[PDB]
Amino acid sequence: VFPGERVEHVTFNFTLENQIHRGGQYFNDKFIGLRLKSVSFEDSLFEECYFEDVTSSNTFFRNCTFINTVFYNTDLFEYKFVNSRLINSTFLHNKE
Amino acid sequence: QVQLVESGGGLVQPGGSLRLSCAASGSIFNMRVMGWYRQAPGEQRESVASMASGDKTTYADSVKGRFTISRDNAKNTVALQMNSLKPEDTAVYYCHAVDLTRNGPRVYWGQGTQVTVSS
Ligand SMILES: *[C@@H]1O[C@H](CO)[C@@H](O[C@@H]2O[C@H](CO)[C@@H](O[C@@H]3O[C@H](CO)[C@@H](O)[C@H](O)[C@@H]3O)[C@H](O)[C@H]2NC(C)=O)[C@H](O)[C@H]1NC(C)=O
Ligand SMILES: *[C@@H]1O[C@H](CO)[C@@H](O[C@@H]2O[C@H](CO)[C@@H](O)[C@H](O)[C@H]2NC(C)=O)[C@H](O)[C@H]1NC(C)=O
Ligand SMILES: *[C@@H]1O[C@H](CO)[C@@H](O[C@@H]2O[C@H](CO)[C@@H](O)[C@H](O)[C@H]2NC(C)=O)[C@H](O)[C@H]1NC(C)=O
Repeated sequence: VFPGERVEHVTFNFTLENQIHRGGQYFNDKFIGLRLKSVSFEDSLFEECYFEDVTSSNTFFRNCTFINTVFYNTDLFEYKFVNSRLINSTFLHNKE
Repeated sequence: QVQLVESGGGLVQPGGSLRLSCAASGSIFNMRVMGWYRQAPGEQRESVASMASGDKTTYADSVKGRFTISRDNAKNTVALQMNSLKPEDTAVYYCHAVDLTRNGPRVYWGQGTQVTVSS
C-alpha cells in the first residue's frame, strides 16, 4: 500500500488488487465500474463521493468517515463494512 | 430541490399491465433518473429496478419477469412496465432520484403510488 492523497473526481475506473490504500480524503469522488478484490481503505475520508457499480469481494472499510455519500448499485453491506463513522449515507440498490 | 412526479396506481389484473411513469423537473443536471422501490405495510422499501444511467440496467432478482424498466433521458422520465402481477404482490411504488451535480450527491423521493391487483 502507499499513502493516499486527495483526488478530485478520481473516477479510478480500473480494477485494483492492492491490499490497502491507507490515507484518504477523496473529495467529490466519482468511482464507477471498479472491481476490487482483496482491497481495504483505512483512515480514509469521503465527501460527496459517488459509487456506481463495484463488485467488491473480500474488501472492507475501516475507519472511513463517509459524509454525503451515495452508492447506488454496490456489493457493500454491514457484512463487508467494518465499524466506522457514516453520516448521510444511502444505499439505493444492492446485488446478490 | 428537483420536483419529482409520481403516478400509475390502482387495480390491474394478473396478465394485464400498468405504466408507472417517473418524471421530474427543475435543477436537473444529467441525473440518475428515478428508479423504483416497493413499500410494504412493514417499515421497509424493497428495490425493484433501475435504468437510470446509460443504457444499462439492474433489476432485482425478486422481480424477474415482473418489473421492466425503460428510460427516456431526453424527457427526464422512467417508465415501469408492470406485468405478471400475481395477486398477493401489491405495494406502494416509489420513484428514487439521484442528483449528480457540482455540489455533490443529493437524493429525492416521491410520496409513492399504490398498486393493487384486479381478479
Ligand atoms: C444530512 O444533512 C442534512 C443537511 O445538511 C441534515 O439536516 C439537518 O439535520 C439537523 C439535525 O442534525 C436539523 O437541523 C435543524 O435545522 C434548522 C434549520 O432552521 C435549525 O433551526 C436547527 O439547527 C434544527 O436542528 C435538520 O434536520 C436539518 N437542518 C438543515 C438546515 O437542513 C441531516 O441531519 C444530515 N443527516 C444526519 C443523519 O444528521
Ligand atoms: C477510464 O479512464 C481512461 C483513462 O482516463 C479513459 O481513457 C481515456 O479516454 C479518453 C476520451 O476518449 C481519451 O482522450 C484518453 O486518451 C484515454 N486515456 C487512457 C489512459 O486510455 C476511459 O475512457 C475510461 N473508461 C471508462 C469506462 O470510464
Ligand atoms: C480513525 O481515523 C481518525 C482520522 O481519520 C483518527 O483521528 C485522528 O487522529 C489523529 C491523531 O494524530 C489526529 O491528528 C486527527 O486530527 C484525528 N482526526 C479525526 C477526524 O479525528 C482516529 O484516531 C482513528 N481511530 C482509529 C480507532 O483508528
